[PDB]
Formats: sequence, structure tokens, C-alpha cells
Amino acid sequence: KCVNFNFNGLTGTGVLTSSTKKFQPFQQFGRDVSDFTDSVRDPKTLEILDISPCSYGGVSVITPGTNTSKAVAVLYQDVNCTDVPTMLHVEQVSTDWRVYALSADGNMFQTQAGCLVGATYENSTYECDIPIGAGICAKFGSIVAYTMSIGEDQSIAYSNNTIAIPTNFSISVTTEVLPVSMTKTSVDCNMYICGDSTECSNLLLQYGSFCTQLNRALSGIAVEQDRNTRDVFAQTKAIYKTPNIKDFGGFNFSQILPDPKKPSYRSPIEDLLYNKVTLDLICAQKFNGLTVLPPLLTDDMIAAYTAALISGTATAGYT
Amino acid sequence: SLTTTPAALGKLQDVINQNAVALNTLVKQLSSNFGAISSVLNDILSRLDPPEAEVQIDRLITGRLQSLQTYVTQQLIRAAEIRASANLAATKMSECVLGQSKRVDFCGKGYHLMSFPQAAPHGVVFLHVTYVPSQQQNFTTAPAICHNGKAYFPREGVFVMNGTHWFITQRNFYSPQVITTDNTFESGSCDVVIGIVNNTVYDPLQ
Amino acid sequence: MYICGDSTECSNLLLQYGSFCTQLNRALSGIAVEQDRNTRDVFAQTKAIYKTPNIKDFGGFNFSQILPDPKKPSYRSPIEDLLYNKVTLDLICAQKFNGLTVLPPLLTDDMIAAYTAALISGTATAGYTFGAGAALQIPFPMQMAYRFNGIGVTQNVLYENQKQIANQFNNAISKIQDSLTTTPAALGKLQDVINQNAVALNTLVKQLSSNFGAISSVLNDILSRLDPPEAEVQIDRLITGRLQSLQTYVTQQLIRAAEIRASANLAATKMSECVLGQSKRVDFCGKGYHLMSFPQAAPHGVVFLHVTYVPSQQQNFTTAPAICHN
Amino acid sequence: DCSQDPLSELKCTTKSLTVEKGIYQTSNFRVSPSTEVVRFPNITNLCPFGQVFNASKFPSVYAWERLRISDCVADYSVLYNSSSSFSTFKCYGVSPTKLNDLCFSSVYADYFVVKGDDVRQIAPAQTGVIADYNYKLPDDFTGCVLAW
Ligand SMILES: *[C@@H]1O[C@H](CO)[C@@H](O[C@@H]2O[C@H](CO)[C@@H](O)[C@H](O)[C@H]2NC(C)=O)[C@H](O)[C@H]1NC(C)=O
Ligand SMILES: *[C@@H]1O[C@H](CO)[C@@H](O[C@@H]2O[C@H](CO)[C@@H](O)[C@H](O)[C@H]2NC(C)=O)[C@H](O)[C@H]1NC(C)=O
Ligand SMILES: *[C@@H]1O[C@H](CO)[C@@H](O[C@@H]2O[C@H](CO)[C@@H](O)[C@H](O)[C@H]2NC(C)=O)[C@H](O)[C@H]1NC(C)=O
Ligand SMILES: *[C@@H]1O[C@H](CO)[C@@H](O[C@@H]2O[C@H](CO)[C@@H](O)[C@H](O)[C@H]2NC(C)=O)[C@H](O)[C@H]1NC(C)=O
Ligand SMILES: *[C@@H]1O[C@H](CO)[C@@H](O[C@@H]2O[C@H](CO)[C@@H](O)[C@H](O)[C@H]2NC(C)=O)[C@H](O)[C@H]1NC(C)=O
Ligand SMILES: *[C@@H]1O[C@H](CO)[C@@H](O[C@@H]2O[C@H](CO)[C@@H](O)[C@H](O)[C@H]2NC(C)=O)[C@H](O)[C@H]1NC(C)=O
Ligand SMILES: *[C@@H]1O[C@H](CO)[C@@H](O)[C@H](O)[C@H]1NC(C)=O
Ligand SMILES: *[C@@H]1O[C@H](CO)[C@@H](O)[C@H](O)[C@H]1NC(C)=O
Ligand SMILES: *[C@@H]1O[C@H](CO)[C@@H](O)[C@H](O)[C@H]1NC(C)=O
Ligand SMILES: *[C@@H]1O[C@H](CO)[C@@H](O)[C@H](O)[C@H]1NC(C)=O
Ligand SMILES: *[C@@H]1O[C@H](CO)[C@@H](O)[C@H](O)[C@H]1NC(C)=O
Ligand SMILES: *[C@@H]1O[C@H](CO)[C@@H](O)[C@H](O)[C@H]1NC(C)=O
Ligand SMILES: *[C@@H]1O[C@H](CO)[C@@H](O)[C@H](O)[C@H]1NC(C)=O
Ligand SMILES: *[C@@H]1O[C@H](CO)[C@@H](O)[C@H](O)[C@H]1NC(C)=O
Repeated sequence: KCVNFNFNGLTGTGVLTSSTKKFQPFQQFGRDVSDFTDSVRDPKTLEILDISPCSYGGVSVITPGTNTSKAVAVLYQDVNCTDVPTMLHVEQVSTDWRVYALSADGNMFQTQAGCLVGATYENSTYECDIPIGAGICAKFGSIVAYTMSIGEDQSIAYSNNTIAIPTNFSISVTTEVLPVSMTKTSVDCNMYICGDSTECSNLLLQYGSFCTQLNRALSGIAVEQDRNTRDVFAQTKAIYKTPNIKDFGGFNFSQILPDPKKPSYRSPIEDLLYNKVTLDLICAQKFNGLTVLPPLLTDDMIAAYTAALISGTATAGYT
Repeated sequence: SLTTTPAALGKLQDVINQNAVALNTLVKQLSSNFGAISSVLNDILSRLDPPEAEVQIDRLITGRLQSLQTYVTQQLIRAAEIRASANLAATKMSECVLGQSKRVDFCGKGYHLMSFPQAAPHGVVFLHVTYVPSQQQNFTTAPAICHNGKAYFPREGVFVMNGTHWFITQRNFYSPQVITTDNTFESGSCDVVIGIVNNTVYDPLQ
Repeated sequence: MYICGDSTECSNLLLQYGSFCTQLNRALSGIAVEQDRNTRDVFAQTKAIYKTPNIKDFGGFNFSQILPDPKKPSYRSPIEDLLYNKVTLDLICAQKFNGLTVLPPLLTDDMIAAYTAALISGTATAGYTFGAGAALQIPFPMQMAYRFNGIGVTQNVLYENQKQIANQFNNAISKIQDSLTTTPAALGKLQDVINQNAVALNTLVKQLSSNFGAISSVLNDILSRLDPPEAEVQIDRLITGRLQSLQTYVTQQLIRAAEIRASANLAATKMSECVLGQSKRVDFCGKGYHLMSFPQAAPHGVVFLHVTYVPSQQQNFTTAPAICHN
Repeated sequence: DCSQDPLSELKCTTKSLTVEKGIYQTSNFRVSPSTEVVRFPNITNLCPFGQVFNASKFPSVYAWERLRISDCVADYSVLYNSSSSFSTFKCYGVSPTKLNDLCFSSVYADYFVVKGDDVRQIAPAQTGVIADYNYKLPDDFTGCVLAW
């Protein structure tokens, strides 16, 4: 049972069991490499006991989201489903927990990761949603566990006297997204640590350049972020005027080039991108010495670069 | 696709959210006592004289300094990850947009033709235009054709039979040509080529 | 569990350090997720899974050592089994008792093997495998002819010497198992990853035996002997040192994670350019002129077999920049 | 209530009454002890404090005596009735409030007579006639000093 204990003044909390270890004639307790006591000699009965942490190995709770249901499943890591009622402490403390710790028909499923309780098993394959273990995932549609699929099955028969050749084709366009830069921050290392305390300030000066080093590291990052942007967009120095013609032999560029007759300096697609990733604490940050610095290049300048790159491609080679 | 798929730009949203959290987390670490009687320096100074106040203050200074140090360290690690991404984006600008790539799955999923960049907050979006084959048919093939005891091989493409006659076509698009002495080259002694078949190679001078 | 263990007095004091404890958990969680992405981004190149053929002879070319044998208990190829048995290489109880555990990967070894088998099977039987929206069936000897043209060698060379080329291929593959069997260092890179992680965890556990300036490394002994006015001083020393030790562990895992992600990205690139296509880049997919590559599964990584064309027996001839006819 | 069900243990762990879709590792708010197991050696005799504290004669400081204490119960509450009040009772090794909860592997009692002004010298890191020439304690002293 999980319990508090005291042996000759040696206290702690844990589970006391029978040991198979041996002690020296005058040894009262044993400890492992972490100086954790795992064995004690009982002062009245000359018998060595074993001491275990009340809970150990890790437990995970699986949820579909509290805005969907209040159903959960519990994964007991690296245990069998026959030992759950023992690793738990069902008869000692658990109340509503008893329904998860105790087995029942269709209540427990044994996996490699551990024992999963509260979820059923589909006996089918699907794309992974919530990963649980190795090869096992689950979905809401209670909770359903299943083996994840790695793709559909295909079979190409081998032959040595035939060949397949396409008689038709299509043009497709795909989208790839890459991060280029971070938000540039700056910290006032005195305002953050001491604030208005002048006594603290005098004591903070006793830590040498530690404070200065922090400022230097952040400054270096801030500079790099402007280099990151420049090294991606500023590929050609020449800036090409966006043409009034968006029809280049039947090819329509009006969605990737900016429209000079509109209030906007960005293309239709770009405007859509901007409105999708846009997504007082600010006062608290400022008062405690935390601020944010603007980028060297404005959004209109970045747009100018992309417009030039496209305009100079639709009209010329060796760009 | 973008309008109906909010997750399409999730990579850029993650950058924004990670930075916002780091700053808010840092501010909230000023409410910690770190073992001191108070999180507030003025309350310590108000109640205690230096012989005791310094102990309480040192606890706050050490913990606040460690919290700032952990913030800066994680920004340096993140900065390295972003720089690596920026370098990749720059490479793609040069090889996908300002030229045509021969690298598989570098500028799209099919055969690369051209790309166009688009601006975005904290990053760049590339539109990759690719050629994709479809509607494949199977033909009987052969490694070579034997004309007059001499083996003939295609300069490019493959030999295929349409069910009645043999032609030379390209692999990426079916467009059968007549087999002539101009579309093939003569090399080998016929009996040394496995799977060789007999046919007529047309001589344009006749 | 790591910092305080069963000490409830410590727990109350650990709550005075704000989210510091939570931040450590968050950093490790982020790494754990990335590691599953690293694997997926390398092996899951094609969604379609191709059935492994019963025929391992593709025009004289023997694939039986790189494809799994469906008639055997094993789902891995001969070479893969060898790789697995070379990098395989209670402290565990001590780790668990002190709050340190290890989580399994999302993909099992059989699933990784399934991916590599599909990649090879779909290459031996078809082209345009990088797109695979319209996989194109082709005879293997003809695929080789194409690959030869790609290195500036007229395809008639392959057909006339098909028997010798197939024999050289088959012998070169057989030598792979002998090379690996007799060279334990061949997979040293994967062994290093395993050992570095094992050491970091054992080192962390052993830092709980440190006093850090306190009268004792054990919280229960401090609490047993001292009242709060003095006990708190001794406890604070232990909490600070244990927290610093956890912080140094997490920081070094983040640095190492960055290095592995970079390697995973390179492996994914090679899968696309060396295996699912033919490379024109010098010393990227082998040492000679690249023809084709095949992936093999391994613990914590991937092994590539690169097939290259190597020239030999050179002779010197008199040359000229041009000829004048009339 | 963090101890009621697996969802409360998750809500408490994440410090949020709203939890997003996914799998989370949780803290142990589930199992807690309700009793205590206390085990001490078979000792029925009280320590002979009267032998030293109520002695008919003490030694001089230059020639102090040592007595070993063993196989007894260190009950210090008996000194409330059977002993003169202590003007000094300073423990360096342990807190004086913990003495009744501890077991010791060895106990020694050193006793002598000094004048009032010299009582302050019976401690670690002291100077003076007694500290230097008569009776000295180590810097790493574990024990208690009593005087009346
Ligand atoms: C300490 O005292 C207890 C009594 O409370 C002893 O208990 C005895 O245990 C033995 C078994 O070894 C029994 O046969 C006796 O009948 C028990 N005695 C009584 C009065 O019940 C215990 O053995 C003693 N331990 C030591 C080391 O002396
Ligand atoms: C390739 O296939 C596409 C169909 O996917 C063909 O496009 C169609 O062509 C007909 C004219 O015969 C039009 O009436 C249809 O509206 C077109 N469909 C689409 C979606 O545009 C295309 O012409 C074929 N190309 C070749 C060379 O055969
Ligand atoms: C290029 O594409 C745009 C749409 O993106 C075309 O503009 C549309 O034209 C139709 C027909 O006149 C109108 O009904 C739509 O309202 C227009 N949409 C917008 C946003 O203006 C444009 O005509 C195309 N250009 C060419 C040369 O084909
Ligand atoms: C296979 O190729 C032959 C030769 O080109 C095709 O036969 C010709 O078909 C056209 C009609 O499209 C006739 O006008 C010619 O006179 C035919 N020539 C001969 C020699 O027959 C044949 O139709 C092709 N079959 C297929 C399925 O492509
Ligand atoms: C394609 O493979 C077939 C067998 O599937 C080959 O035909 C066999 O060739 C061998 C060797 O000459 C003969 O012993 C068999 O009797 C043939 N079988 C049949 C059904 O014909 C065929 O020659 C191969 N073709 C190419 C181009 O490699
Ligand atoms: C492909 O290579 C394997 C060896 O890796 C060949 O299998 C061997 O064949 C010889 C001759 O019958 C036997 O003595 C060996 O014991 C076999 N080894 C194993 C492991 O089975 C196989 O025959 C080759 N296949 C082809 C078509 O050449
Ligand atoms: C959660 O459910 C409430 C209804 O109780 C709804 O108004 C809200 O928009 C939902 N939020 C999310 C993220 O689904
Ligand atoms: C679970 O039971 C199996 C026997 O079926 C045993 O081999 C394995 O070690 C057990 N695992 C645990 C964590 O007890
Ligand atoms: C799935 O169902 C089959 C019976 O069709 C059974 O043999 C198999 O063990 C089940 N899978 C699991 C994980 O129990
Ligand atoms: C082409 O494939 C079909 C099956 O879809 C098969 O019936 C036909 O015989 C094949 N053509 C040749 C020349 O083998
Ligand atoms: C045609 O080729 C076959 C081999 O496929 C050969 O046996 C036959 O003799 C050849 N016919 C002539 C006229 O050369
Ligand atoms: C080729 O090299 C040899 C030396 O190995 C030399 O003697 C010979 O003259 C060279 N051939 C020519 C054409 O120079
Ligand atoms: C203890 O000492 C007092 C004198 O202070 C004396 O009167 C008393 O008798 C002594 N107790 C015993 C048991 O001798
Ligand atoms: C209190 O002290 C007297 C001696 O003056 C003694 O006889 C008596 O027993 C003591 N009381 C208790 C409870 O021991």
C-alpha cells in the first residue's frame, strides 16, 4: 500500500514489499546510484523490505477535445493489462478511477507502448489522427483505436516485352511554404531584473557582464533576421516595371502580379496569404523592459521584389 | 485551395505563435518568489534591513537572471533553424524561379517547368508549375532492330509496336515516328543482342 | 518526481519557480514530435505500397539480397537483417524511479521495412516513381539502358555486354554483406547516436547524488533533522542544483535534435534524388557516375546502396581540335 | 478536484479547464497515503540523564569527563520535572524539536564546570581561555550544548 513510513527516524513515502536482497551484518538501509533508498531493515523483525515509488513508468490521457466530448482513454506506459490493478492502487485510493484500472469486456487493449483502457479497437486501418504508440493511433468516431495505414496497396506485374508510355498530359500548380524570418526582440536587462529598485541595481552590477552578454546575443539575432529576408527576396538588383498586359500568349498572370489600377500593391494571391497568417500583455511587456523591433524592409518593398522577379520572367530570359 | 485550407500556411503561423508565447512566458516569471519571501523587491526592502534583505534579494536576482538566460538561449537555437530555412528558400529562388531545376522533387512533384514567388508574413510562398503525364498505354517493345544482319539502336526514345507496325517514340509523350537511318545508329552484329527483332529501316534516299 | 520525489515540502517550494518546470517538459515534448517527422520525411516518399514480386531476377540482375523473402519468417532483406544486428549494442529502474522514461516511435520496424520494400519493388518494375501518379512499366534492362545514356555512354554498350554487367552487379551486391559483417565500424554513425543518448540519461540520474553545498543529497534527511528556518536553506541548495542539471540536459537535447534534423533532411533529399531518380551532381550519390540507388532500413537511420559506373583500362591516343577536309 | 477522474488529472496538469485534442502525459494526483508505518527498536529503558544532570559532583573544565550513552530512550521531557531549568540549550547538529523523532548510532556526554561568562565559549569557532586551552569543539560539530 502507498504509505508514509519511519524506520529509526528514516522517513519517506512509498510502497513496502518483501525484498530478496542481502544486507551486511550492520547495514540498516541500502541506496542506489541516485541515493534513492530502495531497501530497509525492519528494526524489530530481521527482514529486508523493498521500497517502490507509489507511481512509476508514466501515464497518458487521450482526449478528442473538451469541446467535442468528455470521454477519455488512459494509456499505462510499459505495463501489461493484467498488472494494471496492481501498478495502480485501485483498492487504496481510486474512486471513479476504478473504471479505468479494472478490466472488462472490450475495456482494455494491449499494445507495444503499454495498456490502453477506455478505447475500443476497430480492427481496420486508417490515416493516423491521434498517435498513441508504435503503429497505433486513435480517433473520436467515445474513442476508437486502430492500426495506422502507410498507403494503399498496388501491384505492378513485371514483364520484359512491353513498355508503358503516356499519351496525354496536364499542367498542375502546387504550393510550397517556407519561413524566412523571426520577430526581432530586445530586452532591457536592468528594467527586467531590478525595475525601479536602486538597491537591486547596485547588486546586479556584481554579476559582471552577464547582463551585457544577454543583450549582445539578442542584438546579433535581430541583425540576422534582416539578412535572412534580403538573401531570399533581393535576388536581382534591377526592378522591373509591372506590365499593363497580363496576357502573355494566352497565359494569364493577373493573379500573381499586382494590379497598378488598384489601391493595393500586392497580387490577389498575396492579399489572401497575408490575411491568413495575421492571427494589456503588451503594456506588461513594455513596463518590464521587453520590446519588439520592426524589420528593415516593409511589406511593400518585399512585394516590389516579387513583382520584379515575375515581371522579368514573363518578358525575358537569363534573369 | 488556400481560402478553404487554413492549415496551408500553418508553418508561418507556428513561427508567430512560438515567439508570442516565449515573451508572455518570460513576463509571467516575474511573479515567482524563487524561494524569497516576496516576488516584489520593494516589499523586501520595505520590511528588511540589508543583513537579511540581501539574502532575499539575491534569491530573486538569481532566478530572474536564469529565466532571461533560458529565453535568450532558446532564441539562439530557434534562430539557427530559421536561418537554415532562409538558406533553403534562397536556393529555391535561384534554382526554381530564376531557372529550371533538374533535381527530383525539389521544385514541385512532377517535371519542373517554372516557378513564381509570392510574399507572405515572416516567409515566402512558391507556386511550382509542373508537367504531369497521364493516360498511359502499353506497347510491345524491343532493345534493338536487325535490318540486314546489323543491329540498329535508337538515338533517343524507344522502339514500340502499335499492334501492326514498329515506330520510335519519346518516353515522356507518345508521338510515333517512322524508323529510318536518321533516327537510329548502326552498331553491333545482331546475333549478340538479346531480344532483337527483324524489321525494315527506311533509307530516305530511296 | 525528478526534483522533489516524495517530498511534499519540496513540492510546495518548487511551485515558487513558476513555469520553469513546465518549460522543460514542453521543450522535450517538441523534440519527441520532431523525431517522428524526421522518420516519415525520409521513408514515406511514395504513398503507394508495391507488392514485393516473387521474381528476384530482372534480366539477369539479382535483387534477392535487397528485397524481403515472403516465404521466410522475416519481413526484412538479408542485408537489412545484418544492419539491425550490428547497431543494436537496474539503471533502467533508477531512471523510472526518478521520473525519467523513454517513448516508442510511431512507426514500427516492419512499417519502415514496408516502405523500403515498396521503393525498391516499384523501381525494379517501373519508372516515373517519384511522381507515381502514372507509374510507367518498363523492363529492367531498358531502364538500365536509359541510365547508361544519362552518363554519356551509348546504350548499345549495355545490351552487348548485358551478361557481364549483370554479373558485376550481382557480385558487387554480394560484397556488401561481407563488407558490413567484417567491418563493425561501418555503421558507427548510428551507434554514436544510441550511445550519446544512453550516456545523457545515466549522467542525469547520477546528479541526484550530489549535495550541491547542502548537508545532504537526500531531502528526507534534511527534513528529518531540521526545522523550516534552517531546512529551507538546505533544500533551496538542492532544488537549484537539480533544476540546473535538468536544464543542461534539455538544452543539449535541443542542440542535438537540430543536428539530427539536418541529417534527416539530407537523407530525404537523397531518397528523392538518388533513389527515385538519377543524379547529375558529383559525389552526391556515390563516387563514380551515378546509375541507381537502393535504400535499406536500419535502427535510428537509413543506409543507401549506390550503384555507379567506373571507367578503367585507359589508353592514350593522338588527338586534334579539328579536321580540315577541303 | 484533481484526484477524481482522469480528465480532472489532465485539467490540473495543464492548469486549464479547456483541453485541446491530443494525447497528454499527466502528473500523479491519483494516489496518496492515508496512514503511516512507524518502526523502532526494542528499547524499554530511559537514558540515565539523572546520572549527569543531578550528579553530586562535577569535574573542572581543565579535566573534563566523558560518559557514553547507549541502549536507552532519549526522552528529554523528563527534564521538565527532574532537572533545573536550562539557561542555555543550543543545538547545532539538529533542531531541538526533532530530537524525539531521531535514532542515533552513538551518543557521548561531555561535562564540566565553568563560570557564567565562559559559557559562551562552548561552541564551534570560538576563542578565549576555555576554547583555546581547556575544551574545544570541531567546526563540524553535531550535537547540543546545555548549561544551568
Ligand atoms: C522485538 O519485540 C517484539 C515484541 O513486540 C518481538 O516479537 C516476537 O517475535 C517472535 C518471532 O520472531 C515471536 O515468536 C514472539 O512471540 C514475539 N514476541 C512477542 C511478545 O509477541 C521481536 O522478535 C523483538 N525483536 C528483536 C530483534 O528483539
Ligand atoms: C489531354 O486530355 C485532356 C482531357 O483531360 C484534353 O482536354 C480536352 O480537350 C477537348 C477537345 O477535344 C475539350 O473539349 C475539353 O474541354 C478539354 N478538357 C479539359 C479539361 O480542358 C486534351 O486536349 C488532351 N490533350 C492531348 C494532346 O490529347
Ligand atoms: C485573367 O483572369 C481573370 C480572373 O482571375 C479574368 O477576369 C474575369 O473576367 C470575367 C469575364 O469578363 C469577369 O466576369 C470576372 O468578373 C473577372 N474577374 C475579375 C477578378 O476581374 C481576366 O479577364 C483574365 N484575363 C484574360 C486575358 O483572360
Ligand atoms: C498502326 O500504324 C499503322 C501505320 O501507320 C496505321 O495504319 C494507317 O492508318 C491510317 C489511318 O489513320 C491509314 O490512312 C493508313 O493507310 C494506314 N497505313 C497502313 C500501312 O495500314 C494503323 O492505323 C495504326 N493503328 C493504331 C491502333 O494506331
Ligand atoms: C522475355 O521473357 C520471355 C519469357 O517470359 C522470353 O521468352 C523465353 O525465352 C527463353 C530463352 O530463349 C526460352 O527458352 C523460352 O522458351 C521463351 N518463352 C516463351 C514463352 O517464348 C523472351 O525471349 C524475353 N524477351 C526479351 C526481349 O527479353
Ligand atoms: C541470387 O543470389 C542468391 C545468393 O545471394 C542465389 O542463391 C544461392 O544459389 C546457390 C546455387 O543454387 C546456392 O548454392 C546457395 O545456397 C543460394 N544461397 C541462398 C542464400 O539461397 C540465387 O540463386 C540467385 N538468383 C539468381 C536468379 O541468380
Ligand atoms: C466550442 O463549443 C462552443 C459551444 O458550446 C462554441 O460556441 C465554440 O465556438 C466552440 N469552439 C471551438 C474551437 O470549437
Ligand atoms: C508483459 O508480459 C509478457 C509475457 O506475456 C512479459 O514477457 C513482459 O516482460 C511483461 N511486460 C511487463 C512490463 O511486465
Ligand atoms: C483483428 O481481427 C482478427 C480476426 O479477423 C484477429 O485475428 C486479430 O487478432 C484482430 N486484431 C487485434 C489487434 O486483435
Ligand atoms: C496491355 O495491358 C492489358 C491489360 O490492361 C493486356 O490485356 C494487354 O495484353 C497488354 N498489351 C500487351 C501488348 O501486352
Ligand atoms: C529474324 O530474327 C530471328 C531471331 O529473333 C532469327 O532467328 C531469324 O533467323 C531472323 N530472320 C532472318 C531472315 O534473318
Ligand atoms: C602513350 O604513353 C606511353 C607511355 O606509357 C608512351 O610511350 C606513348 O608514346 C604514348 N602514346 C602517344 C601517342 O604519345
Ligand atoms: C537531585 O539533586 C537535588 C539537589 O539539587 C537533591 O536534593 C536530590 O535529592 C537529588 N536527587 C536524587 C535522586 O538524589
Ligand atoms: C515530579 O518530581 C518529583 C520529585 O520532586 C517526583 O517524585 C515525581 O514523581 C515527578 N513527577 C512525575 C510525573 O514524574
